[PDB]
Amino acid sequence: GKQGRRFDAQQYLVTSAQALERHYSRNGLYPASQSLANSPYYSFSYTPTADKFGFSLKAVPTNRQSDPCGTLSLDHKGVRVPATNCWSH
Repeated sequence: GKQGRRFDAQQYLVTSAQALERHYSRNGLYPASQSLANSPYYSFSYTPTADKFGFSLKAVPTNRQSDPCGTLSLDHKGVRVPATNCWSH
């Protein structure tokens, strides 16, 4: 259901963040881009900071995904948004 799909999206943000840290560990910086796979339920994006020392990963629900947590995000510090009531990963 929609809750399961939210958690699926969260899991994908996490493995995406893990890949970004592997890049960071080799290069000392985050990459200019990251290929992400969208679904009928979420659109995923990667936004590095201008200095490439930070990033924001987001999962934006489509109209087909009527979930009360809305857009989910995860940054380079592990901060998960919404901060409460939403994340289980």
